[PDB]
Amino acid sequence: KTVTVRDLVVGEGAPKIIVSLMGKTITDVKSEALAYREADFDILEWRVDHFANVTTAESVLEAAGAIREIITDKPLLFTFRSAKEGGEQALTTGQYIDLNRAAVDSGLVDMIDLELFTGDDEVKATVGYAHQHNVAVIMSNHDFHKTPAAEEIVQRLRKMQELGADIPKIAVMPQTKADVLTLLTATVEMQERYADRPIITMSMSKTGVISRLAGEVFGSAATFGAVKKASAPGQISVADLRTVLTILHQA
Amino acid sequence: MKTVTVRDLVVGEGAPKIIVSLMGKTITDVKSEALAYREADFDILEWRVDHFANVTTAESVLEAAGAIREIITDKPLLFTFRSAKEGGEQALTTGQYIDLNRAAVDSGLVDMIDLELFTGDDEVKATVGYAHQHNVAVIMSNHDFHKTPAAEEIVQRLRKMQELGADIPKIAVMPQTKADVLTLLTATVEMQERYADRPIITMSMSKTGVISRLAGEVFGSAATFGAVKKASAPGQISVADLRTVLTILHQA
Repeated sequence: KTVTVRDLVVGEGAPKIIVSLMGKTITDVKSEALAYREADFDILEWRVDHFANVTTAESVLEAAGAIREIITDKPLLFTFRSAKEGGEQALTTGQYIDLNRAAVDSGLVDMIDLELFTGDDEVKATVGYAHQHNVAVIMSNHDFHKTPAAEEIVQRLRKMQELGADIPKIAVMPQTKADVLTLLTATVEMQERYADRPIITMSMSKTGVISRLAGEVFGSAATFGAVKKASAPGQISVADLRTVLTILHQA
Repeated sequence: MKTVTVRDLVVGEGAPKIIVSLMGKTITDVKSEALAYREADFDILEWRVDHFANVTTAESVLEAAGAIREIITDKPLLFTFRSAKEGGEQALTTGQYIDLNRAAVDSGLVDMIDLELFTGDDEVKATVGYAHQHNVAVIMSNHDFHKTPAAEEIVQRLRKMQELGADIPKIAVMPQTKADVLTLLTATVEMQERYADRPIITMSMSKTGVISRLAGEVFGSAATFGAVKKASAPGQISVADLRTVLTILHQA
């Protein structure tokens, strides 16, 4: 099964390119958005944790509106990555939920990222809320230190499906070359045996970069590239990412 | 591991080296292909001798080898007779295959020969020693066009190759499933990290296994085959595109 967001069909054809916008202020958000129009991406992720005024609703809303006005074609993914999973700042569970609910209610965003480890009650409720306002949910988990066993990676991914995620997502850090392969094996087992929707997976750092390139074969429906700045280790430039995906899609 | 130097090319260091296969039936085909390949961006030229129509006529093989060496002067030359039993273009008895390879060594025109792991241990050891005595490196190989053996069998084959004197163990396998591609890569990592004391070449064939032809720098395959115009195996991509991907991965 696939997920359609603003006419982009995720889980079909070549993996979709996502780029993260990281602006600290409304001014930086506007200039970054304008500059990003030159890049060949499919989905724009707004990394809200990089934004300085995250607790001022009116400010968050104004920035989302600015992005939506500059980037009118592409799906917009609203992602507050918590400090706990590699993000720039922390919020209370309540703050995090209200933030995402406000994004959903604004009509400015097509998708939201919800971290699996937020709490089942909270995730369930917010997934329900998102779906009531036609907003898709990428449910995510990140491990910046290590790569868990394939079985544990699959366990997380299925729990994400179980909680109603439109797109389960997991990012792990390899400590060895074999760790890259463990992430790929979990991806294939999930996609072939248990998934009834698209999944996004990556092995981070330069070492796992191959996981960001071969999703068309192995099962990851989307991959992140960098415009000028990486939002995670291992991301290569969007132009290079497009070149490689294109070669693999036509090879 | 110890690197392997063929002419001025150091295999096993930096980004994987690109090898391309020259396939011609007659001497006219060989000359025409060698001329067309002069423009191509590759590091090692493999002559797929099994494609050549008159491999049992020493003078014809020698002239063809000379023709290639006169046209392509600055790239190492790998002489490869891929046997029918290993998915090649013609069958030879063990004796004809060994005599052919020895003729290649004796010509002084080739820098490397490809010897198939399962030819027979006695024959392989004697031939490896002979190549070495004459300053010819040996890529030892094994191919399976239908399936991917267990990772542990793949590693055992690469290790047996080392045991038999191979300068560069090489194995090409075919994935039935996506997971099979990962099995080939697992075997590559295990071999390179725990057992290899020299460079190795590995690939999962077909489009499905193409990542194995691109990710050698991270996973441990020292060389990779691309196609100029016609592929010498399933899943090879054009040399231009192969170079582009390798450079991108090198600078990631």
